Amino acid sequence: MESKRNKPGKATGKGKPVGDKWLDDAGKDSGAPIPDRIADKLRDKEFKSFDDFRKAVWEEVSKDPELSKNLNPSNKSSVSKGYSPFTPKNQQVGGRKVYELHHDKPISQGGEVYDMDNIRVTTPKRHIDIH
Amino acid sequence: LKASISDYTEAEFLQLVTTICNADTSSEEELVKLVTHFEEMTEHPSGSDLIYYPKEGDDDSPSGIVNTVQQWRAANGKSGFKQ
Ligand code: NI
Repeated sequence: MESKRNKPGKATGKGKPVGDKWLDDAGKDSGAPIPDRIADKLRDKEFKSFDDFRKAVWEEVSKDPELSKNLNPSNKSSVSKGYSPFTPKNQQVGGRKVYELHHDKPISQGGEVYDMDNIRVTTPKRHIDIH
Repeated sequence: LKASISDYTEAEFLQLVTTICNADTSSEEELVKLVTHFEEMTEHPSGSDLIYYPKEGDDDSPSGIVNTVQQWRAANGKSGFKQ
């Protein structure tokens, strides 16, 4: 009401195992899953808005060796502030140059905002093609 | 400050690149806007890959980035840094 994304909620869901190519998958299919390791850290926390949740996800990836190893130093500095990291140029579209959190079942169709099993990491090129 | 790379001295461009690399900004938007500006200034085909997805063996340190830009512009017939 204005936006369902700005209403507080708790993160739920398991996410899925991911490996060294995790962000590579954000550029294919329906995007890459939220890693099971991030979910374990955010599960049950209360967020005031989805933006807030999104900043938490990126701070968590910054502190995670597997997920963070290879993000170059300049992307590490960005996610350490809680910003979404930059995608490779070929996946950027216009002013959309960072990884985007997409809801597999749209929120406007009843999909859950903070259910991490409904959340996918996507590049701006794949988010628009997955639409 | 910033119309084209020729308005930048090499020191000042190194300042801009150091800020981007450290994400020394107040919001994601400001960072995005700096990286956009950088691309516009360099005119390099790789865009923001010079900062975030460098080539194998390329020095992606700030000075490293400025050298890469400096050498590409020179080699491509474009104007360089101010002075
Ligand atoms: Ni979406």
